[PDB]
Amino acid sequence: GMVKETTYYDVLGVKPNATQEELKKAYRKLALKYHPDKNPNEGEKFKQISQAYEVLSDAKKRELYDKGGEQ
Repeated sequence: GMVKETTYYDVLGVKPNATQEELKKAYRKLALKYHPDKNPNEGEKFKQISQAYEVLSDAKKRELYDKGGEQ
């Protein structure tokens, strides 16, 4: 109803069981939807896209994310 407590996947418009490929593929698409040039409204929201895809772009960050995340 007001679910605002989900992980980085469900921020990024990919399911909680997306591959690293599905991340970077989706990321570009969403970037083009939310880019400040063509979306002055949602420019702050762009930051949540990066903040999610960041953790999900390094294999060591992902290693900990998968089983812990708060490190």
